[PDB]
Amino acid sequence: GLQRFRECELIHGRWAMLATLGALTVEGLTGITWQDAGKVELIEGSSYLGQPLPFSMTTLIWIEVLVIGYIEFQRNAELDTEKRLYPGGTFDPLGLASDPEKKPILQLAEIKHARLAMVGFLGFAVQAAVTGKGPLNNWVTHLSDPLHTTILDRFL
Ligand code: CHL
Ligand code: CHL
Ligand code: CLA
Ligand code: CLA
Ligand code: CLA
Ligand code: CLA
Ligand code: CLA
Ligand SMILES: CC(/C=C/C=C(C)/C=C/[C@@]12O[C@]1(C)C[C@@H](O)CC2(C)C)=C\C=C\C=C(C)\C=C\C=C(C)\C=C\[C@@]12O[C@]1(C)C[C@@H](O)CC2(C)C
Ligand SMILES: CC(=C/C=C/C(C)=C/C=C/C=C(C)/C=C/C=C(\C)C=C=C1C(C)(C)C[C@H](O)C[C@@]1(C)O)/C=C/[C@@]12O[C@]1(C)C[C@@H](O)CC2(C)C
Ligand SMILES: CC1=C[C@H](O)CC(C)(C)[C@H]1/C=C/C(C)=C/C=C/C(C)=C/C=C/C=C(C)/C=C/C=C(C)/C=C/C1=C(C)C[C@H](O)CC1(C)C
Ligand SMILES: O=P(O)(O)OC[C@H](O)CO
Repeated sequence: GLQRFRECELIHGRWAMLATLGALTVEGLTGITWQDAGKVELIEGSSYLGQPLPFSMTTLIWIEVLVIGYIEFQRNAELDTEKRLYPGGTFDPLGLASDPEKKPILQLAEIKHARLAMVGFLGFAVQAAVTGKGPLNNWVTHLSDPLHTTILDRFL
């Protein structure tokens, strides 16, 4: 459908925004890449910024399935098509998007950032399969030497 696509788009976009930022922050602070994060979290303890966290891989997913499930449902429990995209309310404490004249601008920025992130995460992904290294690394690598770190060195 259509309206549904407007949801699909913004939703994936909001995830893609947190993800990308997330992938970079973890590599920049713990040295662990986003692709390995799963394995090292499973093999070594559950942790965040080095510190250890009790939860096992098991009680870990139970909590996820139950907690994201519950919320994904509550969200789906509303067909006011215009809130299925801009729920507002508790989701807008500061009330930045309260004023109707500002709304369109803010929504334009949000959709651009969201489309941008998705694109970038797509990159993040392909860049992992191809280089076996993290995004933050490829980036500081291409910067250290712009000419000899392109994707042409692969074929050449
Ligand atoms: C019951 C608890 C509940 C909680 C904890 C969450 C939590 C979350 N939701 Mg969900 N939701 C919840 C209820 C509902 N959601 C939605 C509709 C949405 C939408 C449409 C979206 C989310 C998204 C998200 C995330 C982003 C929050 C943010 O934007 O930062 C700013 C805000 C804060 C730091 C405060 C945290 C929120 C919390 C206290 C909300 C509790 C809601 C209620 C009081 C009930 C509804 C009445 C409201 C409108 C007054 C976050 C994981 C987004 C997502 O999935 O990202 C990809 C997204 O796009 N939720 C509806 C209405 C249809 C709900 C109804 O009960
Ligand atoms: C939502 C998106 C999501 C995505 C795109 C990935 C992507 C990835 N995970 Mg991952 N995960 C995701 C969510 C989660 N993961 C994990 C736990 C793990 C672990 C423990 C490991 C990965 C690994 C991997 C990688 C290899 C998959 C493969 O085919 O190699 C072949 C397969 C494997 C090596 C075994 C891993 C199976 C894996 C795909 C996990 C299944 C998780 C689920 C999506 C389901 C649970 C939650 C429900 C609520 C959605 C890849 C980078 C592995 C990695 O680090 O290697 C590079 C790894 O060791 N993930 C949890 C649990 C809390 C998740 C929750 O949603
Ligand atoms: C899709 C979103 C997403 C997802 C699924 C994950 C998933 C994961 N992350 Mg990532 N991460 C994200 C977003 C996400 N992250 C973002 C947006 C950031 C930036 C702050 C990070 C930063 C981050 C770090 C630094 C680390 C992880 C780690 C982890 C692992 C779990 C630990 C945990 O949940 O502790 C539960 C959560 C917490 C203890 C609370 C986090 C604090 C919140 C509330 C942040 C508020 C941010 C604020 C201070 C910054 C604003 C700046 C602005 C003014 C400029 C797991 C692989 C750890 C790992 O070892 O991975 C391998 C790890 O060390 N992530
Ligand atoms: C645990 C329970 C749970 C529950 C109750 C729901 C329920 C819902 N979600 Mg949610 N979601 C969850 C967890 C959950 N989600 C988690 C943990 C995430 C990851 C952050 C998401 C991310 C998410 C997104 C991004 C979207 C939804 C959407 C939806 C709705 C439709 C589901 C569907 O039919 O697609 C089932 C379909 C598939 C599994 C097909 C896969 C998609 C393909 C084309 C892409 C292949 C790419 C690849 C990178 C995927 C990852 C694989 C990986 C394991 C390696 C529904 C309200 C959709 C929505 O709101 O629609 C308008 C939507 O767009 N959810
Ligand atoms: C959308 C933003 C984006 C950005 C900022 C980057 C940035 C980078 N990529 Mg890349 N990448 C992207 C998307 C992106 N990628 C996507 C969607 C894919 C899949 C087709 C890939 C696949 C890819 C591979 C397989 C490799 C890189 C690599 C690199 C780095 C070096 C130069 C190179 O050869 O790129 C080649 C670029 C492409 C195939 C990208 C296609 C689309 C771009 C040109 C359009 C976006 C415009 C952009 C220039 C500016 C907007 C960004 C904004 C932040 C300013 C550099 C850090 C290399 C690396 O990691 O080495 C250090 C590498 O080997 N990229
Ligand atoms: C920069 C991209 C961006 C932008 C411009 C917007 C713009 C808009 N959004 Mg979002 N939104 C985004 C990303 C973005 N959003 C992401 C990633 C999520 C997922 C958390 C959402 C989820 C979301 C919901 C659910 C709602 C909105 C709403 C709104 C409106 C009001 C608030 C505002 O103006 O903030 C403008 C942006 C900024 C000032 C930048 C923020 C600086 C932050 C704190 C730094 C990074 C944080 C990080 C490290 C981790 C936090 C994660 C989390 C789980 C809380 C406006 C149309 C509300 C609406 O439509 O109400 C009327 C609403 O209810 N959006
Ligand atoms: C290279 C140049 C370039 C240029 C010029 C711009 C310019 C702009 N970008 Mg883009 N962008 C670029 C490249 C560029 N970008 C690239 C390559 C990317 C990477 C993919 C992006 C990604 C991007 C994102 C992700 C975002 C932008 C946004 C914006 C806008 C800034 C804020 C705004 O809209 O005003 C806001 C308005 C006001 C302060 C005033 C109110 C409105 C008035 C009435 C109209 C304005 C004109 C008026 C005064 C003049 C006519 C009067 C006449 C009757 C006499 C701006 C139009 C942002 C946006 O769209 O947010 C809104 C945003 O979030 N850009
Ligand atoms: C949601 C998304 C990514 C989400 C990622 C998440 C949650 C990641 C989570 C984690 O990583 C962290 C943070 C930390 C790690 O340690 C662990 C995990 C758990 C792995 C990507 C979407 C990515 C979405 C993409 C790339 C979408 C591309 C769409 C295209 C090209 C559309 C094209 C067209 O629509 C036009 C423009 C016009 C038309 O005429 C027709 C067509 C042709 C259809
Ligand atoms: C994707 C995501 C989702 C979080 C969801 C949460 C927190 C849901 C809570 C969801 C919470 C829910 C539903 C709570 C429900 C509580 C209720 C009913 C309890 C109660 C009651 C009442 C009211 C009856 C009243 C009675 O008098 C008392 C009592 C006590 O009995 C988080 C991602 C990240 O954390 C990572 C992974 C890594 C980080 O770096 C960054 C970010 C991005 C932040
Ligand atoms: C709602 C509300 C409410 C109330 O009222 C108020 C408030 C609080 C204000 C609000 C909130 C908000 C928020 C939270 C937000 C967030 C955001 C984000 C995160 C973004 C991102 C965003 C993001 C984005 C764009 C991104 C992008 C990305 C990209 C391009 C990338 C690229 C790349 C790649 C590929 C690769 C290589 O290697 C390198 C690089 C270069 C790295
Ligand atoms: O679409 P933006 O946000 O990249 O802006 C493009 C400029 O308007 C071109 O003049």
